[PDB]
Amino acid sequence: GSPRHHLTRQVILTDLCQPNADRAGTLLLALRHPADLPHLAHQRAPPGRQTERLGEAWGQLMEATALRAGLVSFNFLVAACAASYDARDAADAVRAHVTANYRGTRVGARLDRFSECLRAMVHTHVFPHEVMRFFGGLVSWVTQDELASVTAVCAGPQEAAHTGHPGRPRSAVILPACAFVDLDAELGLGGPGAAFLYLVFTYRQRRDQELCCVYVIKSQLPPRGLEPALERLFGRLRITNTIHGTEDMTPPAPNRNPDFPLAGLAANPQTPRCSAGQVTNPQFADRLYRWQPDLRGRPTARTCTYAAFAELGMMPEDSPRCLHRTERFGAVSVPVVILEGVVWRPGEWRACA
Amino acid sequence: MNAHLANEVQYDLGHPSSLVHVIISSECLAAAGIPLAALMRANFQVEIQTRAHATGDCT
Amino acid sequence: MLADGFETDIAIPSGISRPDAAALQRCEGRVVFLPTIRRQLTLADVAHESFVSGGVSPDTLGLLLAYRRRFPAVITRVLPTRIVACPLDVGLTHAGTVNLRNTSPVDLCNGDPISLVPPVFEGQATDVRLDSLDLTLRFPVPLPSPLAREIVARLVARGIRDLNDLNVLYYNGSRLSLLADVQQLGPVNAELRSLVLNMVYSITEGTTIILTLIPRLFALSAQDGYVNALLQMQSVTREAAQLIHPEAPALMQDGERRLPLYEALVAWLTHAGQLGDTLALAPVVRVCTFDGAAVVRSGDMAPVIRYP
Amino acid sequence: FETDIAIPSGISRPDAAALQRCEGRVVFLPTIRRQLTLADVAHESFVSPDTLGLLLAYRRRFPAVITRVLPTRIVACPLDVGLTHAGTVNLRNTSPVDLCNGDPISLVPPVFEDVRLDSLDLTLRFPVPLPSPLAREIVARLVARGIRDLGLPDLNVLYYNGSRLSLLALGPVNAELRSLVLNMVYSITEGTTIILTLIPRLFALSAQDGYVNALLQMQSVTRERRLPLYEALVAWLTHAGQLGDTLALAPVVRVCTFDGAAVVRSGDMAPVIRYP
Amino acid sequence: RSLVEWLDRGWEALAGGDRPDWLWSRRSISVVLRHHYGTKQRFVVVSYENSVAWGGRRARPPLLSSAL
Repeated sequence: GSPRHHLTRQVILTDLCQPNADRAGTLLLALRHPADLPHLAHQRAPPGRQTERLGEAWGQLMEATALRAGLVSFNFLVAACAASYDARDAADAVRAHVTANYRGTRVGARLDRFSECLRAMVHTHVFPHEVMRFFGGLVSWVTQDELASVTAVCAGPQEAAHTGHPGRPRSAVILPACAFVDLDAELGLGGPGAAFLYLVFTYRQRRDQELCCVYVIKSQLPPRGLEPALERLFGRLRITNTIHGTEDMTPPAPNRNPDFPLAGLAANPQTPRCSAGQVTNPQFADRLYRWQPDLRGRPTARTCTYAAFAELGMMPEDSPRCLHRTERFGAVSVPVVILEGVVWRPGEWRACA
Repeated sequence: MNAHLANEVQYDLGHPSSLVHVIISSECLAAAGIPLAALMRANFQVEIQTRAHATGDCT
Repeated sequence: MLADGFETDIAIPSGISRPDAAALQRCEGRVVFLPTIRRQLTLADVAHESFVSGGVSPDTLGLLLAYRRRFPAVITRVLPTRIVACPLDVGLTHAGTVNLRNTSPVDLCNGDPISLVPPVFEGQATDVRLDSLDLTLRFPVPLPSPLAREIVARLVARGIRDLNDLNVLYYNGSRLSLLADVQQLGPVNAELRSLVLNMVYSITEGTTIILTLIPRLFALSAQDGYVNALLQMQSVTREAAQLIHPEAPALMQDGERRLPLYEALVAWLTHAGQLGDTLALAPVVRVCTFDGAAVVRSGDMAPVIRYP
Repeated sequence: FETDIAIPSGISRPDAAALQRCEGRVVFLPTIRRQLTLADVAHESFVSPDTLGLLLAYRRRFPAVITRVLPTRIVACPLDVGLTHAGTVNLRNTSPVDLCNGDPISLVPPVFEDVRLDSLDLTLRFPVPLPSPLAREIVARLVARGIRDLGLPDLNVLYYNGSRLSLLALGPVNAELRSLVLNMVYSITEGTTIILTLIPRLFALSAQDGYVNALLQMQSVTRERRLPLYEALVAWLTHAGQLGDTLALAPVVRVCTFDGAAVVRSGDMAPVIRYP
Repeated sequence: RSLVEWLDRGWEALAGGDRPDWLWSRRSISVVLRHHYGTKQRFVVVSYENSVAWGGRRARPPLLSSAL
């Protein structure tokens, strides 16, 4: 029996993703059209942050790749955020073949620039989980000058799509070992069961000290019950965002709001009232109680986000099988987590505010 | 107009004192010794302190 | 097949009497909570024996919080040696249609999303007990969603009382009441936190503009028969309008570039509109009757195709 | 699987031409059935309902995309039961929004800008297939407009795919969207007072100093006449839990393009899958 | 509906938004001319109607007084 899946083709500029260096079987993340970025920053930003930062940080990237809703490969995205992982011995190995295998001049000037774009995304508050969209995993490619024809599986099992070379037709999901974080071993779930795969971003909101991390988490938990497991890992980021994410918002000093008196006003029958026609008349509305609530500089929910997840797929096995090998990407040996038999299902993002 | 709006938010939230909204003319800036074309290159951060009478101490 | 369906095999033991073996065959369309997506499980895992916490068998409110940590599955055929189920989170069948069965006293209609509720009602606590194996099978009750948001609200608001009637419902003019019992203090505090977080997070700087519309709603309630039928006889904003005259702050910081009401509504939809999924579990399931009848009576099967 | 919507006889010459134009367009049927009349499809079956009445009705009904159109019957396949079997069904834009690859697409009632058959005496309203991240925006902009009628020029400006949308282009849509505005405001004003009665201090605390330290306690796991308050909790959780479904606009459609352009423009067709 | 209210529906129709720059331009504005001691040139002291600052009709006590 042959299972059913779905292919996509798209003509893609090869500035940010390289289907030649990244071999068949890596993740791909698509963007919005970058004319939308400098205006959403102008509109969704909290008061007192530089809206003129996202339009300048992206402008320094297009002027760095010349020496259009494109595509960012996963191995490019991990090495851009490589200064924020725990296993720094392998995080500087993923960067080691990004600068050395990607076609171009000074690829190492893109990573320090694209990460400056992602730091401008968190700061100008257009979060890239509203911009990075899932696109399928690589099965084949057709090369050309300055662009390529990318074939991918937007939905289905990875191991069903034919590669094209009859010497080695299949492709397994290839991931670097820096992003792949289990929750079976670290929590103690050793029992068999089908496992879900999740894409997870993490932020950290400070003044010019902001981060990015991209993870692929394998778990036996539903998407309805991931938020207690993300909080246990990333609760350090949750605390640092509620007190330091609210900065240059001007607070009311000292407080102006009194306590809310409706429990005391409604108990006393001597308090003055109004009818349905008497209200919204100034002769009768001034006799009531005056109440001027002040919500300014409060740490709102969107200014306290620490992570964001989405569905990515599952492994319908009883015992899902991972591997830890060191594949050679050209001349650089890289710690690689190899996933076996991934059935792709995209889903919508979900902030962990 | 925006420069008067974005200042009273700073004064409403307490940053007892008063506040006087002032329009400087262009020629008052010219005789003060600044180049007018340098400002043309829409809010703009300006540092302001207040000094006392015959004391020396200042905000 | 792997994608479209997923069949589990809940194994039946050796020693089972026929008064016990003839009770399982009446359990054809039910809802079964698997803990995993294993393909071979036993009845000691499905039953209420595996449901207990450390020593404490929880009440109807803690019975909610260990549903959504599990996987709902529907029995599709009861064989003598095993029970075959299909977990709803993976996929339905090749055809994508699995027959359920009403345990409610409430009829279903077309396109209603189904959320499942514990056996909360009186005259409803029907636990199929197997005497030779000492197994009870507490089957949940498939209800329509606008009932399932009432009952969770009736149970969560009841525990807030006892930290210092309600149990009478009405649906389509049929009176029905739910059982009253003392609640364990543990899972009640897990519900109050999920309220106040998703409640306080829905408050934004822009909400002080919406609060100035409370005298506009109340003055409109004397003219429109829609707003009079909206507010309530026992609402808060009717008593908030007769006593409090709110007014907005004049200016906003960086009030040129941002939209105060737009940030207030999106923050309300993602936190307080999301709240019905944070107390109970998700309505995975909705009814699509094809040719039989638009109304499915109690005790009758109903075809089902998945809902987002 | 494919349904058949039979056209009743008495078709004039422009009326066969108008049904010929709706090739790749979304149709709501009541129940999945082989024999189905056209009068259950049309706008007469919806009675006129407002925008809230359509959002309720677009969840009880089952959407279907038209295939080829025969001169006697309309052959449509539903998006729930008939699309997992077949591969890919084409879908036409009625939107001003260009579709990109990989978008999840929900549906919106026709707020922006009506194929009417005169011989049959019925109208036809068709939904607008725009992507779901805009669907939680375009609804949220327009509800935010109606609150101001009880604006700002950036509120009518939407940039998607480098293209400018103008929500203004105002009169009848304001009265069309009124029952949303009366339910969106009420569920917040009831919401932010019951919190404010249970925990009455939340506005009196200092913003960045006391209110944060009272927020960290709410976030941590280890820390454990009469106002009709507790009957207003239940009153609010069923109404706010009702608007959570209707204004979710959960995605039906995901576009995966194969042998074609990455951007599907206005008026063109886009390939559609809903299953792996 | 006073004449101030009918002005507000002119700007919200011809332009299409509130624009809180333009809210205060429709209300009372006192425009007082002064002179600078350092450079002899003029500058303008402005007070609004909806302004918490000095000269505004919504001001907070105590006010400025030239007693010294």
